[PDB]
Amino acid sequence: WSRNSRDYQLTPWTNDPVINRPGEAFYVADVETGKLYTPCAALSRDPEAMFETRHGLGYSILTGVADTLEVELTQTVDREKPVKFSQVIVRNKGSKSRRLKVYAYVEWVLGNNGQKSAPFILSRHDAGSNAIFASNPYSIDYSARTSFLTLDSEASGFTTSRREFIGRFGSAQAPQGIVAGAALSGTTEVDGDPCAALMQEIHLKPGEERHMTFILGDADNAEEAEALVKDVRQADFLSVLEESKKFWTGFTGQLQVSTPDAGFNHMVNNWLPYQALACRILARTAFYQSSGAFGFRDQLQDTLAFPDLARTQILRAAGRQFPEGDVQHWWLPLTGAGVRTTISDDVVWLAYAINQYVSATGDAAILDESIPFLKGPALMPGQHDAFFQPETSERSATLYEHAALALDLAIHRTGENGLPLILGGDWNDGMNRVGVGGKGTSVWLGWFLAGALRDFIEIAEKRGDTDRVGKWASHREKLRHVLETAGWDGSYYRRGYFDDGTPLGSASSEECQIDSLGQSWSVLSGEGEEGRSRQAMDAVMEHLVDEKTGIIRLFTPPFSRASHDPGYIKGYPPGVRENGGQYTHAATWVVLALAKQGRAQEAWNCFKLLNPVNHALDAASSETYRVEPYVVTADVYGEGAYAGRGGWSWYTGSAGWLYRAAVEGILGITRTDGKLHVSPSLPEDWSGFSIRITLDGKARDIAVSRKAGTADVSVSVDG
Repeated sequence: WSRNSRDYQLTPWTNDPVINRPGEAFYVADVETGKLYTPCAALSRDPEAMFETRHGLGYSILTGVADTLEVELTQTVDREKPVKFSQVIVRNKGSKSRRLKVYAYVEWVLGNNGQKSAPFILSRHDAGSNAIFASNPYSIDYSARTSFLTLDSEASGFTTSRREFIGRFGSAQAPQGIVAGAALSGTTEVDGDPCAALMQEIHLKPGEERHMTFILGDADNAEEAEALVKDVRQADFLSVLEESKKFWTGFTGQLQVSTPDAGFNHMVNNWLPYQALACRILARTAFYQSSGAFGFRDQLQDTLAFPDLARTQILRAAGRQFPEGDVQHWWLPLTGAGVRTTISDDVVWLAYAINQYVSATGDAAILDESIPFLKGPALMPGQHDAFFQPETSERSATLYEHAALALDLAIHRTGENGLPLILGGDWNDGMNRVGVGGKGTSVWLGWFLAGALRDFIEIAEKRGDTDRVGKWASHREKLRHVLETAGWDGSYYRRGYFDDGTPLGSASSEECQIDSLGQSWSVLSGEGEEGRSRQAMDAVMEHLVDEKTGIIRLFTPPFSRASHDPGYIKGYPPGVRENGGQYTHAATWVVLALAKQGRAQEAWNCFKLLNPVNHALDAASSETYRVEPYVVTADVYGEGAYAGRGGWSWYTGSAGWLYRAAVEGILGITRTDGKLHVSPSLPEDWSGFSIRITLDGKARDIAVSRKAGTADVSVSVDG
């Protein structure tokens, strides 16, 4: 993708887990014997071929060895450049001179989907610069960008038609027009299916390697594209790879641990922060979900596991609030167009993030940043969201004003029971149609609002707004009184109430008997009695106790029937997504609550269920998991014949949350007031660990023994 995912994709995005036809390919087909070698395992039908694929931190090297001919391919991107590098090494370890023909094939689908801009793609070929220029002049808002495919040599052949390259009666493994001839006619005329291919004839000798560099990328405007391709073709490759490796090592190198667990180190040290960044801030796209548009809570939460990133995201998020008080739950990056939904919990996430930032960094000067409002054509009581187009306004405000407006809207949006409404749904999107024109209260959002107020009372007292702090304090007292009185089920906390007054998340209901959100946040927020919180956490063990599959169920009874129509979550198959299945985002709060309450061994045991390594796919006959084990997944199915199957990985809101869990809930590393406070509770199967954090360029080797202490100097707890 170039600017926004599923808006200006370059090659096809087929989320087909069973076939997954490659969108681009690299062939090194021979001349004499006709054998076709490939570094990619999905493009090869040779049973006696060995393939090696390495997934590094910002690079991928795919090696394919067959018939004493090693073909190694490396992939990486260039920083501050919209260009993708592809380095092909054809290493000959035979005993005679071989003649080869290397191919570079790619599918041009520019925009959201093919079959729409299938005829309207223009392909060009340049003589001096051996490149293939493709543009999509029919796109709604991407009709001026050109993509290219060059090579750091003098290519001998090219084509821009699938009918010519792949042809009929052929697949990606036997492309016909790579084996049934030695001439690729250069086609420029527009036909049904566009593509691009390159060509190079090599005369190797025994013991020689040839180093190519295929280039793919784009930039708007033809002259800008030409300048960029000249620059890249004059550039080098190994320097780029070294730069990317250095950047990724230096980022992930700011926090290193040496815990005795072999599967814990390999995740927290390298993969969790990399996944968080590269799949939620840098590119909001994975194999299963593609959505390149900024979320509100998404972006607000993503940059919280770390320092300036949080500040940047807070400013950009708070600069998108309507003057009435509600914010944009969704907005595109460059146009700025978004939606104005009725979702309730959005306006309090900004308050929570500001509290977290001011607690961690301590820069009180962040509260004064004049940022404009927006202008929107209001809402009607007939719809739940509208797209329109925001317009900047001349009415400015600071961050404190924005947070105050958000809280004022939240307080105004309360039901008759005291607990806040949900309208279009709280954190769980599927739980909509419980408010909408009625009185749908909630318990999780009540806890979360009380938690935010618990610190904005202090902030207002420091600032000096007596009228506002008095109102907020009175409201907080009333809300916590309601939570203690209305919201308790007898052994745990409820979830909410429908429009009909029927309790949701209680033992009296046939479906959704027990939630987890309220129980976890009753400890996360800070309020609530110790005994009631302990009883709630013990009752959480009802859906946790399933250690046969190792998941943490959100609902014990999945929504099978529409007894009260809790929204569009009823459509999910039982045990799929947030319908009674494990949801890694919510279980992280469970492990954080268990860790903070004091129970250390239980917290570690629960965390072991979340780590993809030493989970399901640890042995060879763990085919049930089906998903890659080096990255945390969003959800794991919990019922039916697909119990234990993981789905929709990489693009998960659980990256930063799991990372922060592993940081303080286990290791106990907290930046309370700038100074680091260490307070660990090691499991009985551990002895000790050593952490190496580099805050403000200061690398400290904080080593914790069985009881306490530090390697640099002996200090007590809470350093």
